[PDB]
Amino acid sequence: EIVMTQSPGTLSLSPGERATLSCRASQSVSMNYLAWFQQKPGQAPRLLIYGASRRATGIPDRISGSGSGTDFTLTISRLEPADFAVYYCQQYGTSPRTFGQGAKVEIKRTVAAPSVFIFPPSDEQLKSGTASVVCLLNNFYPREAKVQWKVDNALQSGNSQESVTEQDSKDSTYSLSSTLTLSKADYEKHKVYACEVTHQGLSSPVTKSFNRGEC
Amino acid sequence: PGATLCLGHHAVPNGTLVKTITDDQIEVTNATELVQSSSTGKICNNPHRILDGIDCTLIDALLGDPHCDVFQNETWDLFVERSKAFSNCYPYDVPDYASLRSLVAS
Amino acid sequence: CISECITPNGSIPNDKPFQNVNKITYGACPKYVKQNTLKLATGMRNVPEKQ
Amino acid sequence: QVQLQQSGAEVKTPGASVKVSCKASGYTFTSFGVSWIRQAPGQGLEWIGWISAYNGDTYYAQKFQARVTMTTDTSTTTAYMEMRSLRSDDTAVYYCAREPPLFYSSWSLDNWGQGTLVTVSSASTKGPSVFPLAPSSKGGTAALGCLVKDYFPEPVTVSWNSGALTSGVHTFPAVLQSSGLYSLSSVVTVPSSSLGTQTYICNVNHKPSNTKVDKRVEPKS
Amino acid sequence: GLFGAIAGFIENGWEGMIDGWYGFRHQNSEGTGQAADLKSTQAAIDQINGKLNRVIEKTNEKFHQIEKEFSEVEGRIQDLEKYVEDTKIDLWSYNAELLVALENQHTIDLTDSEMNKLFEKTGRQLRENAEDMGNGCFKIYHKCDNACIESIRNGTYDHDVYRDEALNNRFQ
Amino acid sequence: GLFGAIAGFIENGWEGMIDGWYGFRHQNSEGTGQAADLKSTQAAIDQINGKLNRVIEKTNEKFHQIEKEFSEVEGRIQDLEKYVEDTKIDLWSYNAELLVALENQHTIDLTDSEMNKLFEKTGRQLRENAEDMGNGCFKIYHKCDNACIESIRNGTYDHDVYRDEALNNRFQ
Amino acid sequence: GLFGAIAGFIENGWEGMIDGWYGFRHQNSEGTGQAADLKSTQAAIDQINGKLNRVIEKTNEKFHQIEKEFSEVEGRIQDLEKYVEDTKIDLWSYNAELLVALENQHTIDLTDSEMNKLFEKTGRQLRENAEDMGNGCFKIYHKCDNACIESIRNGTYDHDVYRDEALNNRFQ
Ligand SMILES: *[C@@H]1O[C@H](CO)[C@@H](O[C@@H]2O[C@H](CO)[C@@H](O[C@@H]3O[C@H](CO[C@H]4O[C@H](CO)[C@@H](O)[C@H](O)[C@@H]4O)[C@@H](O)[C@H](O)[C@@H]3O)[C@H](O)[C@H]2NC(C)=O)[C@H](O)[C@H]1NC(C)=O
Ligand SMILES: *[C@@H]1O[C@H](CO[C@@H]2O[C@@H](C)[C@@H](O)[C@@H](O)[C@@H]2O)[C@@H](O[C@@H]2O[C@H](CO)[C@@H](O[C@@H]3O[C@H](CO)[C@@H](O)[C@H](O)[C@@H]3O)[C@H](O)[C@H]2NC(C)=O)[C@H](O)[C@H]1NC(C)=O
Ligand SMILES: *[C@@H]1O[C@H](CO)[C@@H](O[C@@H]2O[C@H](CO)[C@@H](O)[C@H](O)[C@H]2NC(C)=O)[C@H](O)[C@H]1NC(C)=O
Repeated sequence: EIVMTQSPGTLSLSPGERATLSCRASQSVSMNYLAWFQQKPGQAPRLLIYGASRRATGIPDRISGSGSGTDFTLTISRLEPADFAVYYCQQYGTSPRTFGQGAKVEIKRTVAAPSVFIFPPSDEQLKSGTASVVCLLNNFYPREAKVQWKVDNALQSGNSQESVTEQDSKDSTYSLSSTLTLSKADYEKHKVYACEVTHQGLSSPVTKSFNRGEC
Repeated sequence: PGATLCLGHHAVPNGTLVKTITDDQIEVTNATELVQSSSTGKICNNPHRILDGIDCTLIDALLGDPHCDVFQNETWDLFVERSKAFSNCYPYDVPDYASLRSLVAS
Repeated sequence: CISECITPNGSIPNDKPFQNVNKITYGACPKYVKQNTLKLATGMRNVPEKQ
Repeated sequence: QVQLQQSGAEVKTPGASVKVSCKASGYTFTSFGVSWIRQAPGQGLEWIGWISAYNGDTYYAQKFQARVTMTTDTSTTTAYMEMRSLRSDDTAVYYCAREPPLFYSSWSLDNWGQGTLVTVSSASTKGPSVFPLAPSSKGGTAALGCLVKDYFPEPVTVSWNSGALTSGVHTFPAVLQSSGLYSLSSVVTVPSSSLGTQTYICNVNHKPSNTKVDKRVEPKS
Repeated sequence: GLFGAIAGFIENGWEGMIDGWYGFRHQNSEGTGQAADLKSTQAAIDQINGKLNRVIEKTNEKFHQIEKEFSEVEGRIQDLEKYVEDTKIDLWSYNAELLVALENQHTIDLTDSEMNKLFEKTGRQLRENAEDMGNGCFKIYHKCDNACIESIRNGTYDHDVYRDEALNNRFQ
Repeated sequence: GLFGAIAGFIENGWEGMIDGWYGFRHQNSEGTGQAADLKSTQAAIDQINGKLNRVIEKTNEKFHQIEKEFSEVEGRIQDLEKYVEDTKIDLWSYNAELLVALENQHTIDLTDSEMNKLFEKTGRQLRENAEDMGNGCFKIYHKCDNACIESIRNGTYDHDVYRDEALNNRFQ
Repeated sequence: GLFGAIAGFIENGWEGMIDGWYGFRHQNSEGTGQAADLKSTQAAIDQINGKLNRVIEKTNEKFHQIEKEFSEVEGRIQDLEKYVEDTKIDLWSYNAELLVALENQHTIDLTDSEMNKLFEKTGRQLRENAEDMGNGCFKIYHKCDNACIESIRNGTYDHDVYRDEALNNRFQ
């Protein structure tokens, strides 16, 4: 089957600049039937371009497709806040129809450091046998951040999951939550709990901690 | 074996009815209206200079009726004369009123 | 607001060639006609799919 | 307005079946085809297949050839997609999109349904437990929140002060734990000063489990 | 129409062709497909646009106007004012009605024409390797894969290549 | 005409066809005959009627009229009355003349068209079993009795049945 | 055009045909040549002349005229005189613009038509001894010397004479 390859997977650009997205196909796309779709979070894809250069109705002149054969490009001439979204290409030339994976355009911003907070487990939750420690990184940029957990200064692995928000409407920042999960036993077994955040906007790594059973 | 190549045109679910030489009502895919049938209901104050004459008739503002005094040295592209208008000054009459009003309004 | 064509009913847009609003006008204004609708066909004859 | 209306979210255990519906309106239904496309959470688009509401033709991706059958019903102007022998990786959002009436045509997927989420899990329904994330400052700006843990299936609603609190709030996407239950945290940033005066209540609503819960957050010294 | 193609020997329209005014549907060994034809679609569109602009251009009437409404009955002069305005309005109404009619008849005939031209063009390309079925479809008497179909749609189709196969298939 | 069928490649009209506008004359083993074709005759008639009604509909002018005749010379106002009426009359005369011309040219072209369409239709039906003689007559290369002729006139003619006989007769 | 012959399937015009509007270029064993076709050239010319005369005939306006210029401002009556004249002038300007447009569109379509008719006529004459190349040229499948070419140009060409040679050349 035909292999659609989009690059690069993420673009950071500022509104008013021009975005250029690449789609290469493992082999020649028959008829140059290649479409571009746009998907915002939570919504369904929209058809942007078909036939590789042709705009689906209700679409601006600023969004335009180009290219042929193996090599295709989607261009956006003036970026408006509604254009920041994920873009997919697909080749409908043959069966099976195939999509590239997820080129995402996002808002370039002044680097901004995360505000870090650390929350101990609720006693109520301890009642039920499990301890959850939460580390919150608030309103930063860019999205890349490293959250490392330390228990009695032991670097943890495998016991924490993390979730990230979507670039904020107003300040164009991200937030992130790391959650460490323990059996009550293992929890009360140690004392110092710490969360060490490395980010592009911190001259050096910030650590936020507590000691279990303190005030 | 062989193959079949078929020529065709497009269509829409609900078309529009138009008039032709030979048909009073016939359905095409799309049409546009050539008669402006509607108004916003209000007179736009650009580009033309619109002088709202309020309770004054242009002749009253000509003559200097007191409550019309706001109009001295006024200019206009379109002078809008209202129905609520009236004269509070010494009563008068203007032979060929229409034409005086006309040449002044001009 | 901005409208080049003024009638006593208020302003009307002059994009169209004809207007049914008022025979009294001021400014560049469509020619006044008695008809309230005239449709100009911008597409071919519509022949819906049989089924 | 060329609308494609898709059926409700489904929850199925492995081995089961699912049949999803798409009700088309605003165009002549037998003049087009319909194509089914799925997207797993935080993943790309995968084309399942195509069917002509016109001549009844059918094209399936080799992958789904076996487990999937597509149908259409002309009197209801409705397209259906049935998947059999479900595994858990079949969990995704399923979209139904309008396509040309013939396969090797020249345009593609011009109108999209809202999509319907099919969740394949052996986990039985459960409501969320809600614990506080309590603020403490080392006279500044402080953070607090709610940990909504161990529920199923998605979604969950979360609000603050019954909607009265918005600015500064972040509700993170759910994460799916090993147990098979989801969890997520909601978080607010507020002035430390208002900490001692104003009350903070988080309202969590889990529709599928028929659960509505309200918790509050205080430091406790 | 005048050329009897649209609502003519062409049975009906394809509502599922959203990418053009005119096009080809095909059937061959590989399957069946539907593709628009840009050149003719644009021919028709360009004509209709030109027409439209010709109609909505610089049509605005600008000069000083007489009094078109009167409060009190007068006599001669006003009777005349009214008469002038009524005459004017009637003439303009007539002009409008006629314009719309001629224009529309023409628009229909012209689109019909485009369809028919695209058809005659296709046939002439196919030369002796196909027959005109009469519904606006050609029977192609040789095996034609997708590449070949495209070659007909894009004008580069070389009939001499398939002539022998086709003739052999037609005449025995 | 525009299509060059009537007073075109069709030599002349048949005054002895009193039952229609268009038709077929045939010659075969059984004899010769002349029959009208209702579908096209009615196509043309319907169009021309529609046209006629469009022209004679709601064309009456109704509003209060000024004085159009004068006994004694006066001056300005009357000179103006006369001028208005003369202008009106000239514009309307022009409208009438033009209308009649456009309309008539069209009527002729449209009838021509109908003839030509009926002809192309017949040919397309005959497929490969006949040749176009150039005068508006087809040579049918197989034996065609009255039933068969009728089958062509009524649209149900199946060419595949006579194809072999006809081809055999054309090419040797 | 409407028939898509001129600026149609006919690639371009021949500036070196100074002796006619339409014609034939030929290539045969003897050489190549270019000759006008009088009948159709005159058809078109006669039509366009008729049209021209219809347009420039008896178009002059003759009746007593009001005062169309004024030195001093007056009032009602003059405002009315001006209004009448402006209305008149606008209506006539419109009539002129429309006339020219309709007329011209028609002239173009009609000439296109003549070309196409001459073409269809030629083809029908050639019968089965030639094929339509699609650019407005016929391939003649038998040896045709200058006399024969002329026989096609002057309408006396007898296809039955060359039928065997031609068919033999086309189908093997
Ligand atoms: C069926 O009918 C519709 C009208 O009833 C057609 O819509 C029109 O299509 C034409 C040709 O494409 C457009 O003309 C273009 O105008 C743009 C810019 O125009 C500006 O104003 C329009 C109208 O309000 C607005 O839509 C634009 O955004 C602009 O603000 C030019 O840049 C182009 O060069 C071109 O001339 C008309 O604008 C458009 N009208 C409307 C109301 O949309 C429709 O296309 C018809 N359907 C088909 C497929 O034939
Ligand atoms: C009109 O039609 C023909 C065929 O069209 C084509 O088939 C379709 C299904 C699509 O897949 C089209 O992309 C494909 O072109 C066109 O002729 C084609 O031209 C292209 C580009 O020059 C050829 O590509 C070449 O392929 C060879 C090997 O096959 C390579 O070595 C070359 O590097 C080169 O890329 C293509 O082969 C050729 N198709 C065939 C089968 O002959 C034509 O270009 C098209 N349009 C016009 C207006 O010319
Ligand atoms: C614009 O205003 C005029 C009146 O100022 C409207 O014309 C009147 O319409 C009513 C209802 O049809 C009639 O009874 C009157 O006799 C009309 N008056 C005159 C003098 O014609 C007209 O309808 C308005 N146009 C729009 C569209 O708002």
